[PDB]
Amino acid sequence: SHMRLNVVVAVSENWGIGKGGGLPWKIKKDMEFFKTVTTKAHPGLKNAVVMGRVTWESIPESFKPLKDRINIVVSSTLSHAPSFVQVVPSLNAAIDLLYNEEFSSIVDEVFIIGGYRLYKEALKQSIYPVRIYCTHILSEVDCDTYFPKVDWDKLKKVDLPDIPADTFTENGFTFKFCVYDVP
Repeated sequence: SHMRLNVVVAVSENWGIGKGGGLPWKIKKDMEFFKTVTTKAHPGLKNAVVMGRVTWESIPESFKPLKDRINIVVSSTLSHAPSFVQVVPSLNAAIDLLYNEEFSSIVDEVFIIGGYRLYKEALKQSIYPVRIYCTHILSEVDCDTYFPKVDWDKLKKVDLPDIPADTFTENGFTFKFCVYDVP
């Protein structure tokens, strides 16, 4: 109906972005969360996951393209992609593509899975409501690229049944899952 932009991101204590090394793909529990959040769609339909090239490139080969989702990379560089992965120059273009004849009968929800630049564009626009699926992490090492400014004090915490509210510890990482509607 009216598109919500869903942002999926892992953040440290100061909303540093959870990327670099194996992050966030290497935390198994976070991948379950990621897989569930991004794959679950009304029957017949598929969610879209939209991401920058460096996000696309950071994904381990065993994982790529993300099955059962429309994969869209926003890049001007990426010359080629695996069959059925879409490459477009802009977020504008990813959304137009999802509303064009090729995808509009297929798409359910849209997730932006990273790129600082994509997160930033997604948060800064004043047209569509935004929901953030957030993995909070206590970083044993520093995350030094930052998530775009949000007023977290005003974020509306969402309760979803399939989402466990416990804190988890895997490897050196302690984390918890939270879902927010930006008012």
